[PDB]
Amino acid sequence: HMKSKLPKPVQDLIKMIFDVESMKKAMVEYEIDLQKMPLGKLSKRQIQAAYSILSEVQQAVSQGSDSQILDLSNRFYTLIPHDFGMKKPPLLNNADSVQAKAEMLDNLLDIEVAYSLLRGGSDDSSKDPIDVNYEKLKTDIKVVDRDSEEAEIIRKYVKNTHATTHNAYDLEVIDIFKIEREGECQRYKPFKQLHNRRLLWHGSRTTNFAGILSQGLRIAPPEAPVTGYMFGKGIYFADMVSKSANYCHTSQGDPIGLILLGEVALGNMYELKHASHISKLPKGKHSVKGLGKTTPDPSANISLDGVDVPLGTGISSGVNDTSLLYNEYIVYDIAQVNLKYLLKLKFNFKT
Ligand SMILES: O=C(c1cc(Cn2c(=O)[nH]c(=O)c3ccccc32)ccc1F)N1CCN(CC(F)(F)F)CC1
Repeated sequence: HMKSKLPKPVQDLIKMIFDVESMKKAMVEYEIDLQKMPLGKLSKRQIQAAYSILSEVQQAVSQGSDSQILDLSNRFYTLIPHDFGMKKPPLLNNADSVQAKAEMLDNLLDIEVAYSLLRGGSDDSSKDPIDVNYEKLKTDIKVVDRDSEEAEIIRKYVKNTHATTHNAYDLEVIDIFKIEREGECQRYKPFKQLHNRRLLWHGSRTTNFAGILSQGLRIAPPEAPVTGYMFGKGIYFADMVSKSANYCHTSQGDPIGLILLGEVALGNMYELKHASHISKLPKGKHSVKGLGKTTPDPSANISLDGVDVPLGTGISSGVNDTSLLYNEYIVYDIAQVNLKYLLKLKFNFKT
């Protein structure tokens, strides 16, 4: 084929995100049975129905028996086959089980998108499939130059916001990309001038990235159990790189991850300290801020293209009896995010 004119790092990025074997690896990591539920048999309506059953299990847990629950638990395993042999699978009887499976279903939702892009589409052996796959993202991706001003600010954000409690690894920034999802600038227009616009981190496993870049960051669907998400069904960000970077789920065995930087229109924050499984915001609020015990030093906030970058070292927030060690931000309308950058990270596991 014609061999592809995209920069090496952009090509390596497309290779990672569309990797089929990585998709399967993630599925077995969640205990799915690939013989009963292969990648190609994944569908939306099956994920949705599984989300529904998990909402049934949530109802029964909220109202308190291991016996009346057995039936609900079993229905979930009927819909999403797990790898337990001739079995008896573990009982889904608590809040932890609902959170754990809801996460699993979130990931399947993005993997189904990635796989559908790979199998929709046309087949032309004279084209570099790198080029073919890039185009399916409907996202302009450029390499940010190491000596630019935006590179220096991003590297400082990474450098300053690695929490001491996440010191089991550190991060090197391998490549910084600037990304522009088609139509997203247009979608964000209503919020483009809102107060409290912040540049924030969103980490996810590499196998979700094709979905995120084609569809943007999305909210978990109606069917999904609201209780599976600490502040309900929104899009979640951090101001500490290490808190987002933990959601990459990298390891010694695959230590390259991907992390986003999004412009997030927070406006008037509904500030909270403990779990609140809300489905709408109080009138007049635009976001939730989960209040951390530690925050980037407010006084070291800097500007990048008109947007606040909270890149200070962590200090005490002064907030007292909170569930959260670090800040968390949630928006509940997809149009309040505009994705700006994508970092490829190398994780040095010190353990
Ligand atoms: O932002 C999230 C989300 C993400 C997390 C976990 N999480 C996370 O995965 N990455 C983070 O950087 C993060 C930062 C602060 C707090 C939580 C974070 C927990 C609940 C959530 F609702 N979602 C849910 C999965 N969504 C995909 C879909 F299933 F709905 F499609 C993307 C939006």
